[PDB]
Order: sequence, then C-alpha cells, then structure tokens
Amino acid sequence: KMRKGIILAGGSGTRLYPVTMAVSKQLLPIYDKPMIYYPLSTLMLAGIRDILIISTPQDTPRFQQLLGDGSQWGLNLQYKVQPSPDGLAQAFIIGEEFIGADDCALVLGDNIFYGHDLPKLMEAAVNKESGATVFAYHVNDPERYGVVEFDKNGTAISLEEKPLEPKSNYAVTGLYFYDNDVVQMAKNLKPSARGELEITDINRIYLEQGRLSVALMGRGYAWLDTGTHQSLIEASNFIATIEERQGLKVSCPEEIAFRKGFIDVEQVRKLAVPLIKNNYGQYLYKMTKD
Amino acid sequence: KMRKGIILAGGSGTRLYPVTMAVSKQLLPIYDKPMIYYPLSTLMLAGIRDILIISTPQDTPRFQQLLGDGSQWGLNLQYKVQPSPDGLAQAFIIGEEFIGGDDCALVLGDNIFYGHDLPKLMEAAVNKESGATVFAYHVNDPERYGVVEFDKNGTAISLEEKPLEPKSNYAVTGLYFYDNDVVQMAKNLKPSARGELEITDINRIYLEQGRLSVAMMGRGYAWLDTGTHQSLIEASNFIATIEERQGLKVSCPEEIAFRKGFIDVEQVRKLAVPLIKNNYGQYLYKMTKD
Amino acid sequence: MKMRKGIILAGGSGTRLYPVTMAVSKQLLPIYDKPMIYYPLSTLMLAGIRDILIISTPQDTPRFQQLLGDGSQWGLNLQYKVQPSPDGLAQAFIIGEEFIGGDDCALVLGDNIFYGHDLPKLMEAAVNKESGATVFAYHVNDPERYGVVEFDKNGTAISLEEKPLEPKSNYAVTGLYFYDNDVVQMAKNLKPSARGELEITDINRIYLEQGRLSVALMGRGYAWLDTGTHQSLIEASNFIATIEERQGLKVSCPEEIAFRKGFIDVEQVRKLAVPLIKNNYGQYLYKQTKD
Amino acid sequence: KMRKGIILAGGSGTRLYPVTMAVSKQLLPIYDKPMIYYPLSTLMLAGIRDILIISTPQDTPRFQQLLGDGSQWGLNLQYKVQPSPDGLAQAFIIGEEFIGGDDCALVLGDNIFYGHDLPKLMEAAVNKESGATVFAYHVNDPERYGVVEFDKNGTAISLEEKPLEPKSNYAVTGLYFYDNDVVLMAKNLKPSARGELEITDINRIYLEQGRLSVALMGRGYAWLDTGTHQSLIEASNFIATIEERQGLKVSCPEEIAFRKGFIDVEQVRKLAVPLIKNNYGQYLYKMTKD
Ligand SMILES: Cc1cn([C@H]2C[C@H](O)[C@@H](COP(=O)(O)O)O2)c(=O)[nH]c1=O
Ligand SMILES: Cc1cn([C@H]2C[C@H](O)[C@@H](COP(=O)(O)O)O2)c(=O)[nH]c1=O
Ligand SMILES: Cc1cn([C@H]2C[C@H](O)[C@@H](COP(=O)(O)O)O2)c(=O)[nH]c1=O
Ligand SMILES: Cc1cn([C@H]2C[C@H](O)[C@@H](COP(=O)(O)O)O2)c(=O)[nH]c1=O
Ligand SMILES: Cc1cn([C@H]2C[C@H](O)[C@@H](COP(=O)(O)O)O2)c(=O)[nH]c1=O
Ligand SMILES: Cc1cn([C@H]2C[C@H](O)[C@@H](COP(=O)(O)O)O2)c(=O)[nH]c1=O
Ligand SMILES: Cc1cn([C@H]2C[C@H](O)[C@@H](COP(=O)(O)O)O2)c(=O)[nH]c1=O
Ligand SMILES: Cc1cn([C@H]2C[C@H](O)[C@@H](COP(=O)(O)O)O2)c(=O)[nH]c1=O
Repeated sequence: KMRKGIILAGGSGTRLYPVTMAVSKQLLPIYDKPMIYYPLSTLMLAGIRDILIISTPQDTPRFQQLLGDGSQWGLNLQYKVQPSPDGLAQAFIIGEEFIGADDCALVLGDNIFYGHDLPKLMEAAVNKESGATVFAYHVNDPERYGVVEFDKNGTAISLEEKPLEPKSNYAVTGLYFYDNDVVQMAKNLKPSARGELEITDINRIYLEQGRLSVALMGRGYAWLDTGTHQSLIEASNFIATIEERQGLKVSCPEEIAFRKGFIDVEQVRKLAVPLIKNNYGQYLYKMTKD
Repeated sequence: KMRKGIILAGGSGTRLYPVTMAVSKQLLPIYDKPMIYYPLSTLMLAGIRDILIISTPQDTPRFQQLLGDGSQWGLNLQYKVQPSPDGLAQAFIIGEEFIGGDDCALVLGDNIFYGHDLPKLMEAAVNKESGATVFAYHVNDPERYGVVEFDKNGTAISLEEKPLEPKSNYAVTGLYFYDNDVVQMAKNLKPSARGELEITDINRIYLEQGRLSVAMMGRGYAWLDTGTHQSLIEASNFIATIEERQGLKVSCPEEIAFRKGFIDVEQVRKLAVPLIKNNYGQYLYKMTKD
Repeated sequence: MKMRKGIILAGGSGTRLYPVTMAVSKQLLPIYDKPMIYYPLSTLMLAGIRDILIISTPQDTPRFQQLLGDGSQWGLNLQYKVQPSPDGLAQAFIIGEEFIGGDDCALVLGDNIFYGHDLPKLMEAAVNKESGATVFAYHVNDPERYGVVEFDKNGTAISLEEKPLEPKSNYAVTGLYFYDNDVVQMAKNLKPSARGELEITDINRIYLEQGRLSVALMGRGYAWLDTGTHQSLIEASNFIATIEERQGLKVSCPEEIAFRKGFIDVEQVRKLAVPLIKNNYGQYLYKQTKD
Repeated sequence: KMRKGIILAGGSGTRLYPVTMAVSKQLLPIYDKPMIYYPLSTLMLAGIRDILIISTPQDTPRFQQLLGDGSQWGLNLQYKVQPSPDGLAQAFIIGEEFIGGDDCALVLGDNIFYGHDLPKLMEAAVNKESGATVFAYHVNDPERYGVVEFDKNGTAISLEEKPLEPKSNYAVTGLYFYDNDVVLMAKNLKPSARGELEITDINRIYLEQGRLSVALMGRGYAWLDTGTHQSLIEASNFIATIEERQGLKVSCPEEIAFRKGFIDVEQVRKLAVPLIKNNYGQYLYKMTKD
C-alpha cells in the first residue's frame, strides 16, 4: 500500500440543502453505490492503496464506519477531520503527517471519472519524478472552475480560479498529482478573495516554475457533473445505463481490488455473501468462478 | 385534539446495499429533499399534525437532527427506536403510549404519493369512526405487495401478502388509517410467514370483521417505487420533471404548513432567512411574497 | 342543440428541433411508446369528442393520415386539412370553417400532453358550456413563453397577454381550448400581430372582454409535459415510461380509451390486436379483452 | 481513393409498433439528431467517405430525401433497397456492384458507438490489408447477438449466432470491416437455422482461415442499445448528458467532416444557414469562429 492519495470529502453542503442536512454529499448514492466509491476507485486504478479520507467532524466517523481500515479490500485507509471547509488546498495541511515525504495524489470526493484507458491516462502523472500533473476537460461552463489558458500552440500559460471572463473552455478536474513540495506550498497559502485556500494557487506555483504537466482528458471521457440535484440524477442515470447494458459494474472497489490482486478469491467470496441478496453480491461472487 | 400519525422509517435496507450500508433509505434524496419529506407531507395534507417517527438506533438521532421537534413547522414530532426490523405492525406496539385511546394513521417512510386531489382522496379515511382504510393501486408486479381481491361487484373479499398467484393486480399502498383497535390487534400478532409482524395480518383482521375500506387510488395518481436503485432514479427524475416545469415543489413541508395555516408568513420568513443563501430558502422566501 | 367538434393543430415550422424534425414531424416523435399526437388525440376522446379534424403542414399532413386513417378502427371520424404556413394558432378556425359548421369546437395543440386524476371531470364544465369559451391556466416557471393570464385579488381572470416581457403572473394558458360557434367569425376578423401571426390569445381576450371567458385552474396535481426542447422531449418520454412501467397500464392508449368509453366493443379490439399479437402493444390490446 | 462502407438500416421495426408505423426507426431521434447520424459518424470517423445506405422499399427513399448525395458533407452517398430482411450478409450481395474490387465496412443503422480513442480502434481495422475485423463487447444479454467463445489464453476460438446457451458474455457489435473477399463469401451462404444469410457465418469463415481479428472493445466504451422503446430513451439521455456537460456534440456529421478536412469553413457556414435558428446551426457556426 506504498503509494499515497487523499480523498477530500467534506464541504459545506450548503448548495444541496436540505439533502445534505443529515448526510454528507459524499455518502449519497450515485445509482448503486455511495459517491465516494467512485474517486476511491480512481485512486485504486492509479495503483494507489494508502489513502487518507478527509471529511467533516460530523461525517468522518460515518466514512470510517462504512469502510474501516480498508484491509478487507487490501487497502490501508485512515481518516482525519477538516474542522471547516477552508479550501481544497487545506487537504495538504491536514494530510501533512499522512504525506510524510512522499508524493501524493488528491482526488475530490465528488469527482466521477469514467472512460476507456483511464489508468493509462493517469500513468505518466503517477510516474513523474518531480513537479505536478493536472487534467483539463472541455465543459460548457468554465466559470465554475479553475480555467487553464492555452498558447497558440497547445501550451498552458495561465490558470484562473472561477474567472468572470474565462479564457478557454477547459476546466481543471478534481484529480491532482503532486511531488513532495506541495505540503510546503499549501502551508504558505493565504486565503483568496473567496475566503478559500485555493488548489488553483498551488497549481500556478508549479506552473510558474515550469513544473506543471497539464494532460488533456478528451471528449471521449466522462467527467460527471455532481454540483446540482439535477446533475446528480444525470450522473446516476449515466452509470445505470452503462452497468445495465454491459452487465458490469463501474467503480466497484471490490472488483477492482480483485482484478488488481489486492485481494483473493476467498476474500471476495466473504465480501460478496452479505451483499448477495441483490445484484452487487451476486456479481462479485460470480467474478470469482476462476 | 391533534390527530395522530406514525412514520415507520427504519428497516435494514438489505435490498439497497451497499447504498444503505451508508445511509438510511429514508434519508436518500428524491431529487431535491430527503425521502422522509414526502410521507411527512402526506400526513400533513391529511391534517395530521402530531407525528411519531420510528427508526433504528443508529438512524433515529439523524431523523431527529433533520426534523427536530416539528414546532418550527407547526407540528409536534416525537421519536422512538425500533431495536429490530421485526415488522410494520410493531409500529403500533412501539407507539402504544403515543397513541393512547386515539385513532392513528401509519405511513411507511418510503411512500411517495403525488397527484390531483390527494386530500380529498384521504378525507373519508381520516374521518372514519370505526374500522380501517387502505388504498389499492394497480401495479404490474402485484406479487411483491399485499394484494387486494375484489368480487364482480367491487367488494374487498381477500387480502394476501406476496401471494404466489396474485388474485388481482391491485397492491395495498404504504398509507393506512386505523381506529383504536389496531393497538390490541398488534399485540396479538404472530410471526406468520417471514420473521416480521405484518400489516397484512392487521388488515386481514379488519376485512374479516367487515370493517376494512379499500379506497381505489386511480391511475392519474403516482405512487413512486423506491424498491430498487433503478426505481429510485425514476422517483427522483419524476419529481424533478414536475418541479422544473411548474417552478413549484412537491411535498415541501414548509410550504404545506403555510398553505394550511399551521404557521404564518413571519414564521416562513424566519425559516428562510438563514437559508436564502441556497435555492431552497429562496423558494421559501418567495412563498411569502407569490 | 349543437355538438362539439374537435381540432388538433399539429403544424408548425419545427425549426427549434432541426434536424430531428427534418426527418420526422414533431408530432410523430415518440413519447416513450407511441407517437406524440396520440396524447392530445386521447385528450379529445376523453372529453367525449369523436369527430376530429387534424391540421398539419403540406408535407406532414399525409404522414398523419398514414398513421391514423379515418379513425373508424377506434370508432372515431378523422378528417384532414392543410395549413400552408404556420401563420397562427387562430388560423385553425379559418381552416376548419367548413368542418365546424354551426357547432361548438375544441382545439388541442398537437404537442400538448396532459396527465392526471379526474382529467375528464376537469374538462366537464367546459364541455357542457353552452355559450362563451373555456381555457385552462397552469402555473409554470417560464410564463414568458406562453399566453399569460392575470388574476385579481379575488382570483378572477382580468387580462391575457401573449409572450409578454414582464409577465403579470406565472399562470400559462394551456394548449387546449373550448369555444362556442362564435370563434370562426372572430378568427376571420383578426388582423395579424406585429410579429405577423393570427393570435389565439387575441381571440381569448375578445371573449374575455365580453365576459364570456371561463378560465379554469389546472392544479399542480396535474402534469402538463413540456415538448419545446429535445431535453424536455426526453423528460416527457421518461415521465410516461415511469408511470407505465410501475402500473402495467398505458397512458393515453386510443384503443383502450375507445374500448372503455364504449366507442368500440370487445370484438373490434380483438380484431385490432390479432395482427399485432407479436408486439408488446398488441399484447396489451389483447389482454384488455380478457379480464 | 475514397474508402467504402455500408449502412444497413432496414428491418421491419415491428417490435416498436406503433412508433414505427409511420416513421423509419433509423430516422427516430437520439437526443438532438436522427439515429442514422450515429453510425454515419462512425464510418466518417474511420476515414470512410463513399457510403451505400440500405433499407426497405418504403424507407429507403426517406433516407435519400434527408441526406441526398451527401456531397454537402464532403461524402458520396448512394442507395439500394433490401426487399426483405433475410440477413445481415445480404448487405454484401445487394452491394456487390457498389463494392467492386475494394475493401468495405459495414455498420448497422441502429448502432451507436462512443468513447475515448475510438477512431484509433477503428483505424487499425481500416489499416488491415487482408482479412476482417469485428469487435467484441461485454453485455448483459449476449443471446441477442453473435457470441464469441474464447481460450484460456483469451484467444477467440468460436462464434455462434443468438445461442440459446451463450458461451460468453461477449457479443459481436454491429460494426465490421472486410477485405474484398466478403462478397464471394456472402454469395455462397445458405440460410441458417434461423431464417437467414448470417454475417456470423462469414465471420466464422474468416476466423477459421486464421484471418479474423476479434478486437476487444473495453468496458470504457459505450455501445448503446436501441432495441426497445426504453433503450432509445436511455440512449437519448446518455447522449444529452454528455453534450450538455461538455458543450460539445456527439456524432455531429457536419462537425466530423469539418474537423477531418472533408469540407472547409465556407461549406460549414453554408450548412449552418438552414439550421441557424437553433442551437444546432449555432454550434456549427461557432466552430468556424473559435
Ligand atoms: C472547499 C472544500 C470542498 N470540499 C469538498 C466538497 C466536494 O467534494 C469538493 C468540492 O467542493 P465544492 O464542491 O467546491 O464545495 O471538495 C471539502 O471537502 N473541503 C473544502 O474546504
Ligand atoms: C473529433 C470528434 C470526435 N467525436 C467522438 C468520436 C469518439 O467517440 C470520441 C473520441 O474522443 P477522444 O478524443 O477522447 O478519443 O469523440 C465526435 O463525436 N465528434 C468529433 O468532431
Ligand atoms: C419491515 C420494516 C420496514 N421499515 C420501513 C422500511 C421499508 O422501506 C418499509 C417497508 O418494509 P418492507 O421492506 O418489509 O416492506 O418500512 C421499518 O422502519 N421497520 C420495519 O420493521
Ligand atoms: C380510462 C383512461 C384514462 N386515462 C388517463 C386520463 C387521465 O390522465 C388519467 C385519469 O386517471 P384517474 O382514473 O385517476 O382519474 O388517466 C388513460 O390514459 N387511459 C385510460 O384508459
Ligand atoms: C403559429 C403556429 C403554431 N403551430 C403549432 C406549432 C407548435 O407546436 C405550436 C405552438 O406554436 P407557437 O407555440 O405559437 O410556435 O403550434 C401551428 O401548428 N400552426 C401555427 O400557425
Ligand atoms: C396544498 C398543497 C398540495 N401539495 C401537493 C399534494 C398533491 O399531490 C398536489 C396536487 O394539487 P391539486 O390537488 O392542487 O392539483 O400538490 C403541495 O405539494 N403543497 C401544497 O401546499
Ligand atoms: C436480418 C436483418 C436485420 N436488419 C437490421 C434490423 C436491425 O436494426 C439490425 C439487427 O437485427 P437482428 O438482431 O435481427 O440481426 O439489422 C436489416 O436491416 N436487414 C436484415 O436483413
Ligand atoms: C478494471 C476496472 C476498470 N474500470 C473502469 C475504469 C475506466 O473508467 C474504464 C477503463 O476501461 P477500458 O478497459 O476500456 O480501458 O473502466 C472499472 O470501473 N472497474 C474495473 O474493475
């Protein structure tokens, strides 16, 4: 479980009220599984097994009750509280101890990636010795995000957190890879005009040093919107349509743990049975008939 | 004085694992509010204001922080734990002291009704002096529910829980009205068919006494299925389609309390003020204007 | 004594939906399991109207006629007339003059989809009104798209404006209208608006101004499904699918309504189903003869 | 010069009655464009510009009415009728003249493919000099399709058309690529157990010659189902959720021709004119901007 990642799963939850009044947004379903399974799955697909989950004072213990130490899936999971949703970059101040002196990835708890050859897409980022990697994705509402501006060739030259005058239609996704300098940069940030510690500031620091890779995530990939009540419906439908057409599950941690050898046949079987009244447990057991 | 209702909102949620490993089914979002808002709504539209909410040990506290004592919306809410999901009929045993010598309605925490004239459809039931009333609804999969059989003249002649060979296509819905006899009937129920104290055995006792009304819920009403992950997507999409077209909400308790005179403008406004930062409050606040 | 004749206006440019509607007429598009026009047709039937005139474009009108025929298979009588250009809703009544004759009329738009409990009882006063006109008001969130009716402190209709910039309310006028025999001449006496369209809203205002306009409230318990955009099309189809799959019934099945209302008998239905017995629609037709 | 392909857009469409009673299935919308736009886009993306569209006596003239000779898209489109749906392989018998001595692809008119690097997966199959390529895709209901049987090493070893007992969950999709040998093989076919002249039989012949590439289409690709009223809606929601998140269209032919250099900026603006009053024209127009 040598390689490291962080899932930032807290947040004010204000926008979705009152759905999020007694439930962390990141415990909400997306079709047939809790939302956090998706980003967890992404980290696992990047070959990352040592993972810190950050959420609220109220909700962190809920994530721990759900997933425990992660050993049942061949992972090492730990937990820590963010007292207040002070910014994406706080991930790294809170995860200081967890990070030690290693590389680290950060994925937002509500980011849902899907599409062919993702693991390979992430491959260079995971293998990069120094610097950082982020991914850029074309959307119709860039204002909402960190916006990456491109050269008359395809070279990134500027980032902006939520620009009134977006300079491109490319948003930076909520998946990030860093070397070990990120902790110190985070520790040096002052909040922004939005009153947040902005991961955009960190990315610009790496950019200004000429150490930022910005990889393009083409239109062939889905990077699902999860901001509104309506977008949540759409994210679930999308997953449902994939799974029911293929007879396969998207971002199922037990399967991914199995396929990658984190856990064996006897393990899957044991995880499958309590879940076997429905399709989820039956799908997992059947995977095992090898 | 206040009429009395129970919302049974626990269960184990096996059928929805692993979603329900994480969160109470009756806290899953149905578009823009928790599921329990829809059944609460329903009791309210019937004029029932003194409501007991029964959930699990782990979940009750969470329904408590979500809803509070109800005074804010002009209701009186109280709570009780059901240690084990030993059947719908146990609601009356748990609620025996709440109920006293009064009539009581039972609505399932997962029952979503929508349609024109719902309060009229429930009026006879609310005002029945002796006996019980249930509602029948035509489904394509009768075998999953309690099923009511009629004779050629439309008389309820039989009621069978999850029959092998359904005698009709009419299911019994999750809304029930009882006189004060139901408490003693419950206390005598026997773990018949499957480990739970069944609502159909209660109902079967009223039928045999000639005291069960079966009101027909026509096809113009919607009774949203929350049974599977796919049906929960549909419930949500169904509500969203109504609301987005109308610019109005379905089963917004605060709205309803206001339209019925449970609370007045000033209360609505006092509710909205702290919520105006989000779309829900914005909706509350416009209420008090048009 | 008059009867009430029916008109379905299923014309229009269709530009908003290009190029879907370069291949297919909007009102032939599927709403889940049947052509869109089946809905508003079904609405007339539920109101008891069996004699119906369908108006559509020159290009599209023969397609509707391939689909529906003369209506007799469902105990209806359907006729067809062409609207050369989408010059306005109220032209429907100029085009249908020879059809309406001296009777009462009901016009429903080809893309209007109504669903909910006691719909027919909602239309009843309108159907039985002897003189004047009846429209239906529905609270929407984008009133600027429709004719908007303004109500006074007492809830009394007080004005109507077409696609106004500053709506005086959130109540739209529904795409289903009921009229006595006065409407044809009113329509023939209309001058086109600034935007160049013979407006039905100007007809309703006239009736309004005469004191002969009933405006009936279609409550939030009813659904009035949007078909203006591709995205509202998928939602209409998803809305119907969810109803139909939960119930094992069908929304707006002309055959069924004809049967239930006595327009045709069990044998006619079986005669309809046989040829169709290998598809799911036929299977439904046939099961309703059974039990 | 121009590479060739066939779109087989026939069949009764009987199981969709009455939706298909006065419309060809393959003219039904999927979200914002007719169904046939999809597989047409597929061939385009494969570098195939000379295309034969096959359909029924009644529907063929409707396709020719919508698309014309395709030169407004920088293509060559022609048409031919299939009197009766007596087999997919009939495509090559009806298209013998149009094929001549060249390679030919075939795509089914109701097939919708999407995903990251799809053009690359198609370009390998077009590159191929001798033999044939099909694609295998994991699905829920294989018995509806041609089914592939694999080794313990994962080598494709056998094929069966709609097996009662499927040997795997891997179906053959409706996209195929052949060298010029496919026409003689189709001319030698005899009707199978079912009514029909099977493409599966030709594929088996290539497989047994050691000349069939069975290209695996990973679970990251979508291959949407158009077989029921419900699958259509599903395929439309999928497409719509993708386009509205990205502000980009899926399988817009005019866009593909432009991006691939089939047509220039001027020809795009001309295409935009008749569509200019809606989002679809605007999208084409905006691409000649920025
Ligand atoms: C701003 C912020 C967001 N979040 C989470 C909530 C979402 O998963 C994600 C994005 O937040 P928003 O969605 O930008 O509030 O990050 C935190 O956990 N802590 C923070 O300080
Ligand atoms: C270039 C282009 C690709 N596509 C589709 C084809 C493939 O399904 C997908 C390829 O995306 P990709 O760059 O991420 O591989 O996008 C279009 O629909 N329109 C276009 O103009
Ligand atoms: C059986 C049972 C269900 N419930 C709630 C959850 C279910 O959605 C609903 C009906 O349960 P059911 O699955 O047996 O029909 O009632 C309880 O709160 N306690 C119970 O003992
Ligand atoms: C009788 C009948 C009604 N309807 C519709 C009209 C209304 O929208 C709704 C009325 O349902 P209701 O029985 O609850 O009043 O059902 C059909 O779609 N098919 C039918 O066969
Ligand atoms: C203006 C007009 C609209 N229509 C149809 C097209 C639309 O479906 C509907 C509403 O038109 P608008 O809504 O006035 O464009 O009525 C015609 O059939 N004829 C007409 O002259
Ligand atoms: C009175 C009231 C009803 N409702 C719901 C209950 C019904 O299912 C629906 C139909 O109303 P109608 O009976 O006015 O059509 O509206 C609210 O959501 N809020 C309210 O204030
Ligand atoms: C058998 C056959 C199918 N088709 C079309 C109809 C369907 O869209 C598709 C697949 O049909 P299938 O499952 O029966 O093979 O091919 C033809 O156009 N011609 C034919 O000869
Ligand atoms: C191995 C594995 C992949 N995936 C996902 C990750 C990517 O989104 C996509 C990659 O598919 P691919 O095989 O076509 O490249 O599939 C799962 O959801 N579960 C799994 O067990």
